[PDB]
Amino acid sequence: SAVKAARYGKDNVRVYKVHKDEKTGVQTVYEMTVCVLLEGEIETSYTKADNSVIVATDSIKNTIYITAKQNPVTPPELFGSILGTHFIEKYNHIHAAHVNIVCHRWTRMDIDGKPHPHSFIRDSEEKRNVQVDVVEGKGIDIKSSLSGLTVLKSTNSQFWGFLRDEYTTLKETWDRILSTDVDATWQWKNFSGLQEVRSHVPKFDATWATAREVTLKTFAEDNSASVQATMYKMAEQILARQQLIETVEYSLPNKHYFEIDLSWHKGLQNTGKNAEVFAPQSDPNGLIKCTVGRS
Amino acid sequence: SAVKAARYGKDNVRVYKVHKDEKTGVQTVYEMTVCVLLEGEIETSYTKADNSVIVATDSIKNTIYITAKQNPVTPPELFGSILGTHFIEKYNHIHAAHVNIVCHRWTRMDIDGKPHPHSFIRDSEEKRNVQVDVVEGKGIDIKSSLSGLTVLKSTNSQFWGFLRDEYTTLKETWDRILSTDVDATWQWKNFSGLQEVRSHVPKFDATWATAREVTLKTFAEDNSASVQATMYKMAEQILARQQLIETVEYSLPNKHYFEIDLSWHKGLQNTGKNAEVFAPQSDPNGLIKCTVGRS
Amino acid sequence: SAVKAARYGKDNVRVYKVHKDEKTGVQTVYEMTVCVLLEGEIETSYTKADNSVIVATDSIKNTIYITAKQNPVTPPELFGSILGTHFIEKYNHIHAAHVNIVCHRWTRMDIDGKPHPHSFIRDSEEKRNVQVDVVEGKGIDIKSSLSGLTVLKSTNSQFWGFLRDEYTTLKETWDRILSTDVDATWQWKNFSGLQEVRSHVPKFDATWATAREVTLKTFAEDNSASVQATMYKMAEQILARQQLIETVEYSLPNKHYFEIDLSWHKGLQNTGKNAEVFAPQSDPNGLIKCTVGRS
Amino acid sequence: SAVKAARYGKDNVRVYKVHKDEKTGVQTVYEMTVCVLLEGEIETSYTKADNSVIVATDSIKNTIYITAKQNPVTPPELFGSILGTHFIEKYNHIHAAHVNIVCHRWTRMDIDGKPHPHSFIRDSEEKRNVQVDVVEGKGIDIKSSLSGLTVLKSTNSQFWGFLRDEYTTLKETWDRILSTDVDATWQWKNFSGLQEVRSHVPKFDATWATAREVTLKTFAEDNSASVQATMYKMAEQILARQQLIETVEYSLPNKHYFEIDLSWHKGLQNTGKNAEVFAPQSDPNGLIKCTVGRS
Ligand SMILES: O=c1[nH]c(=O)c2nn[nH]c2[nH]1
Ligand SMILES: O=c1[nH]c(=O)c2nn[nH]c2[nH]1
Ligand SMILES: O=c1[nH]c(=O)c2nn[nH]c2[nH]1
Ligand SMILES: O=c1[nH]c(=O)c2nn[nH]c2[nH]1
Ligand code: NA
Ligand code: NA
Ligand code: NA
Ligand code: NA
Repeated sequence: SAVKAARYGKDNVRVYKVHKDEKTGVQTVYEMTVCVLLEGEIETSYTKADNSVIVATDSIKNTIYITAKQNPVTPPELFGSILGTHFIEKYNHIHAAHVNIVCHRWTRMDIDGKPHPHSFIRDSEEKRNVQVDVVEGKGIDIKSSLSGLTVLKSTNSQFWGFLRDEYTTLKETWDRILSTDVDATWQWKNFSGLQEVRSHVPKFDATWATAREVTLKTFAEDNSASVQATMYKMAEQILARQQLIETVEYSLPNKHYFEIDLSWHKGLQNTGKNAEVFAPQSDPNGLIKCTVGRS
Repeated sequence: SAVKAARYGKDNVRVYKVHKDEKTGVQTVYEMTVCVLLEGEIETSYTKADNSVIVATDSIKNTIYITAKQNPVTPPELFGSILGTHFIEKYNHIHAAHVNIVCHRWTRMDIDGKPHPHSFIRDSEEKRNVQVDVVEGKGIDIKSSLSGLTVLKSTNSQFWGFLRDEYTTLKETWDRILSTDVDATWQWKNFSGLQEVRSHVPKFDATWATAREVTLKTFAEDNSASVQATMYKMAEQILARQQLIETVEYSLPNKHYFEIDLSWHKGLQNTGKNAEVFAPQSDPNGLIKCTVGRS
Repeated sequence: SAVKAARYGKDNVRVYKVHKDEKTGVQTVYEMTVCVLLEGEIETSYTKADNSVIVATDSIKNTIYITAKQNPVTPPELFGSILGTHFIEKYNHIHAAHVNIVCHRWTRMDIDGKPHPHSFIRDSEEKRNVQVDVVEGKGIDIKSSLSGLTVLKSTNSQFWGFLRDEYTTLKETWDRILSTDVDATWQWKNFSGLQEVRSHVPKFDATWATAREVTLKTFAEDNSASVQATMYKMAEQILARQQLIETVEYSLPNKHYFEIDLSWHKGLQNTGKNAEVFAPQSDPNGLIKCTVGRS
Repeated sequence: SAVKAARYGKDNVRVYKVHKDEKTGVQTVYEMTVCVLLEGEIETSYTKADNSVIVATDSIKNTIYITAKQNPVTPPELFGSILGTHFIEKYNHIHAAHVNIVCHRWTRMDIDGKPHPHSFIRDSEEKRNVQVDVVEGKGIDIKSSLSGLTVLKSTNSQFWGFLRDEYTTLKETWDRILSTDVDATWQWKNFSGLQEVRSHVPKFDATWATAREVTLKTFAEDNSASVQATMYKMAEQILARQQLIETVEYSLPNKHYFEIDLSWHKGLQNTGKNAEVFAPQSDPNGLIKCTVGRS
C-alpha cells in the first residue's frame, strides 16, 4: 500500500470579529465558521509516525484567529486567500491550503426606524460561503456561494410535457407551488496570487449581491416551465453580469407541496383551481443541478 | 395499576394555505406545523384494548386539513381555538384538546422595490407559536410566543457584582458581547369560548408585534446589567401595553463569546479594550428564565 | 409587574469522567450532558440589577466539574442528588436546584471476543436520563428515564375498532408495522435527602435495566391492539417490579410505515398480504402518551 | 452561455422492505434512503424548456419502489447497480445513473436470550452506504462505506513530535483521549456491468464486515502516534484482505477532550496522571483524511 492523497487540518472553527469606529461609535460584526485543510509533503506522518511534518491542527486554529486579528475578514474571498497563502508560504513542505468559510448573518437592527450602532439580528439562516484553494505554483481558485436561501411561489410554476411511460403516474400541471432552497455557486477565473485577489476585492461583494438579486427576481418573475428551465435563466444572467466568473452552478431541491383531495368529506373542493390547503412534503424531494459556462 | 393521565393525537402535521385575491391577484401564504392532543374518557383504550373511544390520529390529521379549508388559519390563536373547540364539541367523550401551532415565515418578496404578488422568502427561522388548551367547562387557555429570534449586541452589556466564593473564576466585566435566542411567551386571560376569542382577534397580531418590538428595542438600548435585568424590563413593558395578558415568560440562553488572549503571539493585544477577535462558544450556555406578572 | 417565578443556571455542560483500575488496568468511561437551574431569593437580580444574589453560571459550571471530580458520577440519580444538594446547602438564599443529566453510551468494545480495557463504542444514540429536583424542606424528587430507544416490529400489530365518522378515512388493519422511539419515565417516591438516595443506590441501575427489559420484551411479544394498549402493559409491569416507583410515563410516537399500491404497474401486488415494500413516513406522526400509577 | 454539466433526480427516498419466511416465520427488514440522479441528453430541458427529455423525479421515485419490489435490496451494492442499470438501459438518452444508498440499522432483538422473529432495534445510528455510478460504456463504479461509527479510547493515544513555531501552543502529550466518528470508504475495481457485480455479491457483505472489524481492532489496539498513523494502518490491512478493492479512504474528526485544571480549587489535581474529569469539546475539531492505494 501507498498514500495516494492526504489532507488534514482544523474544521468548525467559529470566529467573531468586531470593528469599532472610534469616530461615529458605529460597530460592525462578522461571524464565520472556518475550515482549513492542508496538503503537501506529509505522507510520512501517515506511514511512519513522522509528526515533524505536521502543523498541529491546534496551531492551525490559533493561526486562523491570529490572521483574523491582523487582517480584514471581509470579503470572505479575500480572508480565505490571505489564510491559504499564509500556510503555503510559511511552511516549505505545505503545497496546498483548502479554506472553507461559512459567513453567518448579523444584520444591523433598525430601532424606531434608525440603524442601531451595535445591535444585530440573525435575520435569516442563509449563508454566504467561499471555497478558496491556494495551490503552490497554481495560484488561487475561488468558488463563492450563497446557500440556505429558502423561497416559495404560490403560482406561476408549471410542469408538463415530461416523458410518460409505464413508470409514470405524475399528472401534468399548468399551475403548482414551487419552493426550493437555493444553493448557488459562482466559480472565479484563476487568480495568480494575493495581489490579484486584492485587486478585485470590490467585485466579490458586488457579485454576491448580483447573484442573490438575479436569483430572487428570476424566481419571482419566471413563469417557470421547470426547475431546470428557471435555474438556467438565473445562471445565464449572472454570467452575463460579471466577466470574471467562468461558471455558475445551481443545486436546487424541489420541495414538493401536494394537493389534498377532500372531496370524500361533504364534497369539499380542494383540488385544481379550488386548491387552498396543501400538504408540504418533507421527503422525498426532486434534486435539480446544473453548471453553466460560456458558449 | 391505574391510568393517571392520558392524551394522544397527531404531531408534526405540516399545513400550507394560500389566499388568492380574485380582484388584485395578490396571493398570500400561510404555513404551519400543527399538533393536536386529546384527552377525555379514553382510559379503556389503554387498559382493555377498547379502541371505540379513539378518534384515530389519522382522522385528527384529516380534521386539521378540513378545518384549515373551512376557516381562517390566521391569527394562529384563532385557528387553534377553532380546532380545539371542534374536538370537544364533536366528541361527547373528549373533554380537552391541546393544540400547538408553529407558524413558519413566508415574507412577501420585494422585487425592484415593489411587493411581489405571489413570491415569498423564509426571511428567518424565527417562529410565531401558540399553545391553545380547550377544556370542557374551563374555556380556552392561550399562550402565544415568538422563538428562535437570534440577536447580538457587541457592547453595552455588563456583568459584575455577582457572588464570589471558592467556586468562582469568572472575571467581572464592564463591557462584553451579549447574544441570545429569544423565547418569549405571553399568557392570555382565560377566554370563555370561541366567541370571546373571536371578539379579541385584532389583539393577537397586535400583541405579537408589540412583544417583538419591545424585545428588540430593550435589547438594543438597555445598557444591560445582566440577562436577568434586561429580560425583566422587556416583560414589564409588554405587560403594561396589553391588559389582556396575565403573565410574560422569557427563556434566554447566554450564548457566550469568549475573548482570545493572543499575547503569547508577538505580544498581540486582543483582550479588554483591545478585543477584536472572539471565540463564539457553542456549549455550554447560561440559561436565564423568568415569569413576570402583575403586582 | 412582579416576578412570579425565576430560575437560571448553566445548560449543556458536557462532562467526561474516567475511572482507572490501578490493579487490572481496566478503564471505564462516563459521559454526560448536565444542566443545573437554581431558584431561591434571586428576584432582585431581575428587578433591581442586584447581582449579589447570583451564583454566576460559570461558577455553576466549575462546580459541576468539581463535584464530578470529588464524587461518583454514577448512577446519575446519585450524582444529580449530590449536585443539587450542594447548591441548596452551600447558598443560604438558594432554595431549589433542578438538575438534568443526559447519559451518553460508551459501551466497552469486544475485540476478538474479549472485552477491551479502554476502548469504547457509542453503540446507540439511546440515552439514560435523570431529572433531580432538590428543594429545601421538600427532599429530593427524581424522575429517571430512557429515551431515543428506536424499535420496529414488522408484524403482530393491529389497529381496528376505532371511532368512524365523516372525518375518518383510515382503514382498519389486522396486520401492520409498528415503530416508535421509546421515551419512558419512572418517577421515584420522594426521598428525604442524600442519605436516603444513597441508601437505595443499587435500585437505580436495576430499575433502569428492568424498564428497558420490560419495554423491549412487551414490544416484541405483545400482539398489539394499539400503541395505547401496549404501553400500558409496559407501565404496569414496571410498577409491579419496583415498589419505590410511584408512576411510569410513556410518550410514544407512531412512526408510520405506509403500504404502496403498485397495482397500477403491470398489476403488481404490494398490498395487504402481498405487502413487501413500504414508504416510511417522516411526518406527521401519531403521538401517544400515558401516566400509570397504583390503583 | 452553455450547459457544462447537468444531473437531476430524486433525493431522500425512504424505502422499507420486509422478507417473510413462510416456513420458519422468521421476518427480516431492510430500510434505506435512496437518491438517484440521472445524466444524459437532457440539456434542452434547461435551455429551451424541453421537458420531453425528463424522466420525472416522481417516476424515478416510483421506479425505486418498483425495483425494490422486484429485486433483492441487499447487499446495497447490488441493489444500486440494478437500479442504475435500469435507467441507462430503459432510456436511450440517459447515459449515466448516480445512485446513493444509506442503509439504516434494524438489528433483530434478542428477547430472553433468543432471536425474535419480527422485532428489531436501531442499535446504533451508524450507517452502511454505497455510491454506485452506472455509466453507459463505462461499466459500474462502486464506492462502499461505513459512517457514523463513533468510538473512544481513554488511553493509548499520543501526539508529540509535531512542528513547533511561533504559532504553536499545543503541549506534547504521551497520553490522551482519542475519539472520532469513522467514515471509511473502499472503492471497488471497475465492474463491466450487472453480471460482474452479481458474480461478486458475497464479497460485498464480507468486505464491509472486514472493514468494520479492522477499523475497531486497530483503533482499540494501536498505541496511536497520531490519527494519521492509525488510520493508515487501518487502510493498509483492508487493502491486504480484499484484492478487488483499489483504494481505501478515511475521513476522521479528532473529537477533542480537554483536560480541566482545577488546581485553583483547594489545590485539586486533575491534570496529567491525575486527570479524571474532562471537557468534551463540540467544536472545533481536527479533521484528518487520507486515501491509500496499492504501491
Ligand atoms: O492525531 C493528531 N493529528 C494532528 O494532526 C493533530 N494536530 N493536533 N492534534 C493532533 N492530533
Ligand atoms: O395504535 C394506534 N393508536 C391510535 O390512536 C391511532 N390512530 N391512528 N392509528 C393509530 N394507531
Ligand atoms: O447575564 C448574566 N447572568 C448570569 O446569571 C451569569 N452568570 N454568568 N454570566 C452571567 N451573565
Ligand atoms: O421542475 C421539475 N423538474 C423535474 O425534473 C420534475 N420531475 N418531477 N417534477 C418535476 N418538476
Ligand atoms: Na510551501
Ligand atoms: Na366533549
Ligand atoms: Na439554601
Ligand atoms: Na441510455
